[PDB]
Amino acid sequence: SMVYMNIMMAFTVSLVGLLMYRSHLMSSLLCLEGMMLSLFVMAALTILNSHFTLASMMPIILLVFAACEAALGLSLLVMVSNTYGTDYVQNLNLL
Amino acid sequence: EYVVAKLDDLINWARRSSLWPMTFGLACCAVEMMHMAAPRYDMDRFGVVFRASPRQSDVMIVAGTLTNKMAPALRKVYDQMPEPRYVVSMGSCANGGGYYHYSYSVVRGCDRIVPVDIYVPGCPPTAEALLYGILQLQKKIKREKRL
Amino acid sequence: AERVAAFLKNVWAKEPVLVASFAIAGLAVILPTLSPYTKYSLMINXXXXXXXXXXXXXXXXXXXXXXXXXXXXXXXXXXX
Amino acid sequence: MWFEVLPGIAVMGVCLFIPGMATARIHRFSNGGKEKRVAHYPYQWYLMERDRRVSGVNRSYVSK
Amino acid sequence: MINILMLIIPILLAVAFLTLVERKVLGYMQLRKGPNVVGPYGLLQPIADAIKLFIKEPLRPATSSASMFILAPIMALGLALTMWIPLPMPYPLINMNLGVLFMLAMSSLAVYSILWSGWASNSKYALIGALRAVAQTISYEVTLAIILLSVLLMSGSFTLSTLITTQEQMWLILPAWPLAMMWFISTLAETNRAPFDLGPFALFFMAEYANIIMMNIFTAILFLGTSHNPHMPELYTINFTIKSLLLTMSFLWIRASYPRFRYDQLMHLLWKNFLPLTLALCMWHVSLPILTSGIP
Amino acid sequence: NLMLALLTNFTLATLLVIIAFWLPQLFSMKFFLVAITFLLFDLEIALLLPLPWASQTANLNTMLTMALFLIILLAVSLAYEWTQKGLE
Amino acid sequence: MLYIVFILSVIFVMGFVGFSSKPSPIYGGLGLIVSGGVGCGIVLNFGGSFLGLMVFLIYLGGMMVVFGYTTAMATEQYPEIWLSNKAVLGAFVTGLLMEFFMVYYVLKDKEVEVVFEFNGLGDWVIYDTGDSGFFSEEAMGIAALYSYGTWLVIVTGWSLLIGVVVIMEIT
Amino acid sequence: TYKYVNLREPSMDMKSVTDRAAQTLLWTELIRGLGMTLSYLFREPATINYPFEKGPLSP
Ligand SMILES: NC(=O)c1ccc[n+]([C@@H]2O[C@H](COP(=O)([O-])OP(=O)(O)OC[C@H]3O[C@@H](n4cnc5c(N)ncnc54)[C@H](OP(=O)(O)O)[C@@H]3O)[C@@H](O)[C@H]2O)c1
Ligand code: SF4
Repeated sequence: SMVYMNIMMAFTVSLVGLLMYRSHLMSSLLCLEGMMLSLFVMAALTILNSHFTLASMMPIILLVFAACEAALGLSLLVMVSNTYGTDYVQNLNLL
Repeated sequence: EYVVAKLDDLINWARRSSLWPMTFGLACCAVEMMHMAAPRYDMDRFGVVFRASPRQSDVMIVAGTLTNKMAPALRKVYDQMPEPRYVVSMGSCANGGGYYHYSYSVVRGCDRIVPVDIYVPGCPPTAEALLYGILQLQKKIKREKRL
Repeated sequence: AERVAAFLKNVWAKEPVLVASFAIAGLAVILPTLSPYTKYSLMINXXXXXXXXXXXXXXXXXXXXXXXXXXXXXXXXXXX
Repeated sequence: MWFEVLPGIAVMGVCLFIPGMATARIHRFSNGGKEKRVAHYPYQWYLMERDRRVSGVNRSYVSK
Repeated sequence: MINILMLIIPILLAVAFLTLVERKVLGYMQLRKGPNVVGPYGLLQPIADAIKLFIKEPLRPATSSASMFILAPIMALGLALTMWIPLPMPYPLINMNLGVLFMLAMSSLAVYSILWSGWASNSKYALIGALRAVAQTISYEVTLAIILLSVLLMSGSFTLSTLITTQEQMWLILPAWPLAMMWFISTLAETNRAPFDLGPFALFFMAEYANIIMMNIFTAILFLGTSHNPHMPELYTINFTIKSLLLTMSFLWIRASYPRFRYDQLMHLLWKNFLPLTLALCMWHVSLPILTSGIP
Repeated sequence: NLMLALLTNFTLATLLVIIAFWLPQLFSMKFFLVAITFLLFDLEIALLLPLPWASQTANLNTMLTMALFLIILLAVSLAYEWTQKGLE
Repeated sequence: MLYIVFILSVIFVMGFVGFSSKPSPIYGGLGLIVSGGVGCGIVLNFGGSFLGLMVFLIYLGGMMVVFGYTTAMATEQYPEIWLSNKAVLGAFVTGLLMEFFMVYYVLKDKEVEVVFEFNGLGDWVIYDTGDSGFFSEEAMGIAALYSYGTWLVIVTGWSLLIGVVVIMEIT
Repeated sequence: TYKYVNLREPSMDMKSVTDRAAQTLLWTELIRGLGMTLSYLFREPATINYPFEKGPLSP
């Protein structure tokens, strides 16, 4: 309506951030946190303004699962720095 | 005019209150330096704190004998020290090589490495005489930065 | 005993804190089922209203009266 | 002895004594009756709003 | 709104005047005399340390990376001072909707203070020891959340004001007997230098010793209380300070009496041994309001 | 105000830095496994956080079996930490 | 003075620009503290006592703190200035100008948008909530319960068992 | 001469095992170690301030 107009624009910036890569790999996982942060604001406001009571638990569950991908995918980042020197999107062997 | 002269003494009183020395265990002198901690003769929290640390300390006590191996080692400690720094050469070895002196390895004077402000002459520098070194340091701080 | 008496004193000797991790947490499951006191706590949780009570239209009803103190409905008065 | 330690404790019985008393004694000057109301949930928040409406104008908490 | 300044200035003095207590009470433990020359009983020394380090002592940075190193003490002092706001006391300054959730949040963000200091130094020599210091704080915050919940599940909501009212006749030390023992150890992990130890460097002292008083007060709310008395604020103010001071003595007791536990065996006391114990008591504290009626 | 209370602490904290700054003029991957387990346990804590504030209106018998269930699996995750964690 | 949430939403986007741009994981990591901490105010203003502080506990005091380790574990390269680098400054200036141009259109109420929805003003209508509930108030006032959603508790516990087992097996 | 430092299993069965486990489960001996410094705090310290008092010597 008015508040939603800015956070949807904030969502598109975080979306492009996932799709953009220059040397570093760490930015993607930082953008995954930001994407879930922008989704957290959008989910909360819809339930808070238009009352639900039962459905207000759903973003709390969403908060937990946001960290699950941002830890188990984050663990794979360290494994790249064990095989290679430092984490790079430029450094890949697969064809 | 009057406030300028009195405020200078207040900054000098801050160092007269507390002085943090470096705990150099490079001597038999260092065991007498541990007698400063021993309750019978204490400057502990009278001024001296045994926390030391290479950077936070204001005073560094060069305890006794220094070799040519420790000559570059003690010099880099002095550079890490803050600008208000006072160096006490506690012990006859620190003053100019009490023993040894004419030896190949021992550095003579300590001032060839690090400049000294207060000299303590004693081999086993008795804790009674060691109490002078800190009290004289507090007395020597009189006037700093006139203009 | 081969596992009851044998694997008890060894557990108290080697890694003694692990005895408490199974005993306290284990009894935490057993106690709320067998002891007759848990049924009382459930009743007071339901009796305490969160929102305002709704009024129903009276057309042949039993155990329902006015808002004034009278013998009607359940109304909890368990233990003082 | 303790006569050296106790002045170190007595100075802590003044400085840590301030935040407790300063928060309590301020309610005499700010409010009428030495009390600040706690919000928690909208039930108690609405009672604060209607009290100002019941002839108080600027005051939030006022008797009658 | 003047009371905020009446909760920073006397608090900064309390961290300053700790220097007397931290080596005189510690002094008599070690049979040595602490402060004596500087003041009548050394009362002039705590303020003398401030004139020494702030004004005259200059800076020599390793690299100074633009924003950092001159940002880490702001996070150190800022988070330590903001912890005073949600505190219940006789009366709290701007009481939060939920109390203890704000307390655990600002302590978990206080981990950054030792993180940014490790990034300030360019050398690899310092950061390995810096991450080890993070591990001392990060691990104990897992259990700190668990032992908090077990006290809350017994009585009261997250609000800190309700925790005073529930302790009317008897203290919470007696029902939470093994849990009270945990808060003596778990609080010492946050840079207290008793079970394990690692200009702007002087500002870290003003922040680290501030958390020591903070954990002493927070233990005296969760476990101590004695009386409330809303009509008499005089009786509560004196009685609260004595209870907090006795816990401050126990914090300096561990620093003098007991050696370091090793970093590896710090992860054998916790995780291996404490985490199975705390959760078993947490399992017990779930059943307690169900077995017998105990709901706020 | 919460905004006025928070900003006053930070602005006084910044001022203390300038005092010291302006006035005077003349490797090992074993640490990673500890850090990850912190995150995975705290999320189970996040699910077990509502307990004292949640159990007020809901039925106790339906909750009792589910409340303990999360703590049991939180111990099973620690049981996997006993089958060779490492030298740490 | 008039707006409360709208000012915080601008600072939210301001911190997010260092993600489409590439200012290294050190300065890029700093963005999540700025955008996160201000982002709590957007959540808190409409309500939610528990859910508003969960960002401070998990996203800020858990998520990014683990990310603090990985920056030192992999790709540290001694932190550098994010202004001297090519195309990084170009991505940053274009990132802000996509949002700051829309800020100028907020004045005189109506603003041009790519989406079909209009923005208008919405200052008093920004919250769009009445008093309604009083005792045990707010939908987020009792946000989480183990009852009703019994199935959700089992799978979340199952997924967190996977994480501990899997990551241990990789290394 | 021989003195022996090794205790050679202080715990045997039931009664001797539990008290050796109690000190490791909680603390006890740490609280007993706390009491050593506790009484040490009360007794008067032997301290000499140099500008006024003087230490012992010899002829
Ligand atoms: N690279 C260059 O800048 C350059 C180039 C070409 C030639 N030079 C020549 O090389 C010399 C460089 O010397 P400098 O500038 O390095 O010296 P400086 O740092 O100024 O040191 C001179 C010291 O003498 C003291 N002093 C001098 N005059 C004084 C007075 N009237 N009253 C009280 N104290 C006084 C000052 O003490 P207080 O501070 O306590 O008063 C000061 O510490 C110059 O003389 C210049 O002719 C230099
Ligand atoms: S002066 Fe005497 S006591 Fe000191 S180091 Fe030399 S030999 Fe040893």
